[PDB]
Amino acid sequence: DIQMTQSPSALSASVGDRVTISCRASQNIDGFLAWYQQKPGKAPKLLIYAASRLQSGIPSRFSGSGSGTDFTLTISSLQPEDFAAYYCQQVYSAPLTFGGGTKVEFK
Amino acid sequence: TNLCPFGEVFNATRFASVYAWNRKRISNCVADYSVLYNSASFSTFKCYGVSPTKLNDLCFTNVYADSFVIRGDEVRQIAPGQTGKIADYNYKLPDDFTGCVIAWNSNNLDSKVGGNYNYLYRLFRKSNLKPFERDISTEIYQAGSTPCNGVEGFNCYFPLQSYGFQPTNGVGYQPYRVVVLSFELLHAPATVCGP
Amino acid sequence: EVQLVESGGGLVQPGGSLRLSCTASGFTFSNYGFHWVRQAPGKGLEWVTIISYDGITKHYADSVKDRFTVSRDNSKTMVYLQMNNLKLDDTAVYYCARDLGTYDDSWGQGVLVTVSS
Repeated sequence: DIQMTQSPSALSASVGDRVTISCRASQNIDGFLAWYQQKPGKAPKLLIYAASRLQSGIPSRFSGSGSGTDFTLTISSLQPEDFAAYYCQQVYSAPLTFGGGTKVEFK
Repeated sequence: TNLCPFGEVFNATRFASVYAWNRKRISNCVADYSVLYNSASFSTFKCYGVSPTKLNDLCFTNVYADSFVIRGDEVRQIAPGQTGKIADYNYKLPDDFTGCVIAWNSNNLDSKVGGNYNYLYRLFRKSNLKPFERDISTEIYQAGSTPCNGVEGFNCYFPLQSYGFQPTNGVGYQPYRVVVLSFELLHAPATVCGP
Repeated sequence: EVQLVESGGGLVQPGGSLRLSCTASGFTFSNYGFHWVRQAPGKGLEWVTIISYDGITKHYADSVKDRFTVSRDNSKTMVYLQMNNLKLDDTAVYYCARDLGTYDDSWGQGVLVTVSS
């Protein structure tokens, strides 16, 4: 099994701030990491795939970085819409595991 | 200050299948090939008839970019005068070819748990493919003397076989994104010189 | 446009059996593998199972392994998550996804499954 640790869960920031979300894999998963944004009572939306590749129709502000066991998700400029839960899921292993979850909240 | 759309070819979200390879004509633009070499994220950057470094001075009339995904083992087969399953029935490079074959590992892009079905290399063809010839036919292969009659049967096989691309697969079996650049040097405008 | 719709989610008793059918439209169903993800109320996402494009290969998380069976019918373009030996913990919104964490990623709206005694 592979285990994803997503910190900081309680991150807060004002609009226009730069946010960083870090996900750590227990063992090497190459570049097989995905970033999702879940608004309340809505299905998850895939912001990033293949660690750094932005999905089509996603705003350019979202960005991903890292490889191996360490990864990062960065929002260049925060927005009101961006205040939602964020999840990191590894796809390398046969049983996929999601991250804890980080709730970006208005300050 | 027109610039060639290498970014579209190299950074496309999905590459085409090797049997259904995608050919893009590039013209009327300046291309900095050296910038691509400087990035050096490509496992294979082999140029035939031209040197990979310093080819800016040379002027090319017709540049064609061919994009497909193959296994790591097949990258050797994407070369002039090479014999393989991929060379014989999927993509053929002419013996006199002048151009550059660029291949990079795309394991994290083109792999899914349980395998990805999209790539689908051709397994059976009656005759070897001619250079720069694409076959997209799905007609049943008559290995046996008995006619298939358009239906799968004993000794009758579907032509296209799907590559199973897994994250756990070895480097040889991992997906590789291949862009083949074909340069033509003739007496013509030579617009895509790319100094 | 790729569309996934989850149906069959409803109230069930503990130890009961419920099956969730994921209707698919706008794409070739056979080509792409499918996933099931559940979000428990006030909890994070939890991947449940995967069925491959061929359908021979199936993988389940331990928390549902030997209790949940994943199946698909290509002709009907539906993926069925059979659920057995249901528990109060199992209560969640079950989302059906296509090729998670890839360029082919798609998600259904989700269907709430409630286990109550």
